[PDB]
Amino acid sequence: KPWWEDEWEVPRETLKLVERLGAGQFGEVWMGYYNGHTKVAVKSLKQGSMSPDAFLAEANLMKQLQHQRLVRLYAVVTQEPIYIITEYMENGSLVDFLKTPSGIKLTINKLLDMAAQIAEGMAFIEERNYIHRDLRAANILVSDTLSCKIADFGLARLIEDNEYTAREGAKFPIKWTAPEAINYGTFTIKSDVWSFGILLTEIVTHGRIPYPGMTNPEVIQNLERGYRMVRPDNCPEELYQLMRLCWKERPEDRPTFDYLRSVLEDFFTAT
Ligand SMILES: COc1cc(Nc2nc(NC(C)(C)CN)n3cnnc3c2C(N)=O)cc(OC)c1
Repeated sequence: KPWWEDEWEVPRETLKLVERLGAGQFGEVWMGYYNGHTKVAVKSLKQGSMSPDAFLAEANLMKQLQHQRLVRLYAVVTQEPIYIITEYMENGSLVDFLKTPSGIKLTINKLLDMAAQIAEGMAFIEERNYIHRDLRAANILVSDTLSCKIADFGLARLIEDNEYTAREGAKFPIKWTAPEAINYGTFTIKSDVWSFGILLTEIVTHGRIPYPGMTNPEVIQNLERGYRMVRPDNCPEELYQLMRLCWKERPEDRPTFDYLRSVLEDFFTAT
């Protein structure tokens, strides 16, 4: 649909950038209000920094992935500067929330609770035939009521024939990314499951960098041997073995996201 018909298009005047949350190479991120009262998050593209089509492809993707456990597209402004307006999450990114006094005080009970909400979010993605490709504590947002949601669908893709194969020279964060995706650039929902495994280490350690004291090559070198991440400090052994399922060598042997949710919920109530 063209902008004058798109239900997600709003006139820029309805918006009001109030507090800048981030500034990067490709644009900025603001906290603002829509029509005076509704708090929202605004992402603006830095004119010329990148393709407007590429910037907008994300919103277009979010129109297809609507769920309670996924950050929700609020609207767009398709004139320059382009805006992508989305649901506001009061407690910011998970990786940061876990480092605050509030986050620090969270029990393993609540840590498992949150892990289960993320997995439930990925289960919806899983079934709708999407992959995320960028799952990590940084890309999980936290609400004022301490609930978690999937965010940043920039790399996310729709899938027909099982897998999406990335460009030839594209590079991804090595620690969080499944071998087959690093090695062959082939992504499946099972690539996401592996990241979830890394995500659980981030949760249980309160946002610590996975594979402590290890460089990427040391990490690649250990995995190829059969090793996986050393049991993180203070980590229920149950949760650790779940981590291992996510880290099985063959993608098809790794669990579904639906199974993961179920498992974590049992871990949650049993405590
Ligand atoms: C400065 O850190 C905060 C971030 C967010 N929330 C968000 N944080 C980041 N992270 C940044 C990059 C702003 C941290 N520098 N995002 C990134 N993209 N969206 C967001 C977002 C949001 N939608 O609410 C909320 C918040 O409460 C006062 C504080």
